[PDB]
Amino acid sequence: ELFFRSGFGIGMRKDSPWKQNVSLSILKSHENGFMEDLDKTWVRYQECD
Amino acid sequence: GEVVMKRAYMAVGSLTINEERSEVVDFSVPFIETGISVMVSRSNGTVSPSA
Amino acid sequence: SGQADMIVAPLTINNERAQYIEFSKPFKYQGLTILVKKEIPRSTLDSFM
Ligand SMILES: N[C@@H](CCC(=O)O)C(=O)O
Repeated sequence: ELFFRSGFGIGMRKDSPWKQNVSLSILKSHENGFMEDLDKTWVRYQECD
Repeated sequence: GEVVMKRAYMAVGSLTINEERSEVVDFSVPFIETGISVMVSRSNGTVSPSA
Repeated sequence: SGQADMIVAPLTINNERAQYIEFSKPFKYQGLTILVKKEIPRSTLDSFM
């Protein structure tokens, strides 16, 4: 079973001006279904049985 | 609405992070993964076809 | 150390790393598993007897 459920993040320095816009551009891509496309073309293959 | 209207500091509960809320409120790191799922009744007799 | 303005990689969100850098909202929710070897089925039936 899964343990230590911590996601993948885009690290930046604490003084970065992009932190607000980067997170919003990730949440938008989650709702738009963009990150499900990146799942399809890269992660969801299933190859054999 | 309570946090936006200054009536409270935090809003702990089942609040899902999305884009439009996060532009009016300041969320935290998710403590549990959620999303959108479909709940359906259990399928009836489903022996694999042509077995 | 300034050698990179961002980290775009499978970098999990951690307590220690969060003190020094600011992660974005996760772009992939996952956890820790264990990878082990597998066997192809054989039915292990020596003969009809
Ligand atoms: N959990 C949702 C409300 C229920 C739904 O998904 O419709 C939210 O926090 O906004």
